[PDB]
Amino acid sequence: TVLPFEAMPQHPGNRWLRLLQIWREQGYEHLHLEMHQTFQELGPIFRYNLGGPRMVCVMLPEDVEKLQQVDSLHPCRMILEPWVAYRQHRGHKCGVFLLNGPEWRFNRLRLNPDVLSPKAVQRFLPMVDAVARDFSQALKKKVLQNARGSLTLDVQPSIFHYTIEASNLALFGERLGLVGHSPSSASLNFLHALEVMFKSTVQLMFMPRSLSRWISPKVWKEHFEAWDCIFQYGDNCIQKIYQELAFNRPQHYTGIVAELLLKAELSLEAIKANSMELTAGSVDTTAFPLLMTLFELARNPDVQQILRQESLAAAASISEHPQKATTELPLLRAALKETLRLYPVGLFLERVVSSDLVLQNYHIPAGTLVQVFLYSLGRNAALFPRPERYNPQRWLDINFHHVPFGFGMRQCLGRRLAEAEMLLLLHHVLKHFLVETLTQEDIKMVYSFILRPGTSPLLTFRAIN
Ligand code: HEM
Ligand SMILES: CCC(=O)N[C@@H]1CCCc2c(-c3ccc(Cl)c(F)c3)cncc21
Repeated sequence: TVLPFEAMPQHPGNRWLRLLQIWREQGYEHLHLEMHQTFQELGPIFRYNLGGPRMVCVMLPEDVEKLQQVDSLHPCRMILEPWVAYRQHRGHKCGVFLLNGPEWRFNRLRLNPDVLSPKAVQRFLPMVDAVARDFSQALKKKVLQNARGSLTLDVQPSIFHYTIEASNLALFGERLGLVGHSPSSASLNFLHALEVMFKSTVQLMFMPRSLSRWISPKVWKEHFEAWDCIFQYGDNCIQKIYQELAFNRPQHYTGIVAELLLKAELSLEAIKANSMELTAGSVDTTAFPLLMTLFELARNPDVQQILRQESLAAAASISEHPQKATTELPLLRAALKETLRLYPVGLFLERVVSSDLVLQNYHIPAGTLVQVFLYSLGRNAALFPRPERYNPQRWLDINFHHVPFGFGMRQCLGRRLAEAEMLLLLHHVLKHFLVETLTQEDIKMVYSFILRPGTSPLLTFRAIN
């Protein structure tokens, strides 16, 4: 028994007043909380009144399963008009994140062997380990200068400079010297450019180019100015590596981008495009869940202890061969799966379905936008018993339950790189320090394309020596 599409519960809010409030509020900060509240009132499935196109919202893994079967050769995501507009204007190609169809497949297949593949992970993992080591060592130096052998600080700036340092070394094979040193003007500008880029995305996301072009021209100006800065930073990296490789082909591994340039399977302008997305992509996406794991470990000392015991046992083997960290730290990997469950990076998994399907016994026609709301999915007390409870052990009992990086062929390209940056930092921090905090109040998240914390709590790093 299958019900028609219009039989599905509808969102009570209308598209026009929705447009008007973003113009008034300069963004959609609360979106995650608003959508979560809607699911509690209308059920695990509802249709959004987009006024013509079909838009469906889901929050169940059983829906994610069915959504993967309809993926096809070319899984299609909604076109992100503000980002694409910048590429067209400046004459740049689109990377694997913004592409669709056969153009996406060509790029993706030529990127997987050097960005995501296990053989590639074995090569960039020891590089990331060196950065992660330097972070803990630099921290230990400042901790031992205090009488109590502890340092209480806002970790957010330092963690952000780690994700910049670790990503640049993994991608380009260049140490920027940000870990253990004062932040560079160039890095601070890049971070702010990203901050502004995401802010302006939300404002321009919901309305057509036609409307936004005269209603919000200064939002458009602000968005492009932010991208001009992001692109300036990324192009500087690409110009350095291209000149270095033009004069000498190295025998040893010197980063992800180096491998892509040497293989030359993709055009320079496509390597430039994809490398830009990997450079800008890896900063905020890796740092925010790293910061949230640190907070949740500071909150749950009992959980921390188990993870510390695991990391101190596997310390000797990871010191000799860093690539072991993946296989020898199941609890820490499960702690990361837990952090991403409670605190997702984005909010929606998008799919513009290629053929008809049945979701929650409702008919879903072809060309329907299906959005998987990750914030709500992580909170279902039937699938994730005690959902408010930060318990990594839950992942070792168990399927489409864990899906923060997505699914199928379109599933996150940086997934393995992000995992390595997170694992290795936490491993070295747990080895030498005890994280603590008096802030036991949950941090309020802010929707600015990337679901980011509104507060950065004070964390005490106490040395074990
Ligand atoms: C650790 C947190 C991260 C999460 C949760 C995450 C999650 C996601 C999700 C859900 C997708 C799309 C999956 C889909 O639609 O099927 C995705 C795509 C992508 N991510 Fe991330 N990501 C993370 C880190 C990274 C990092 C560090 C980078 C930069 C290297 C990155 C680069 C990308 C790219 C290029 C894509 C596009 C994949 C494609 O269209 O083929 N991500 N990410
Ligand atoms: C629902 C999960 C999700 O999409 N998270 C976030 C959304 C914000 C951007 C993003 C990226 C990404 C960020 C910036 C650029 Cl330039 C890019 F090219 C890709 C990669 N990976 C995850 C995510």
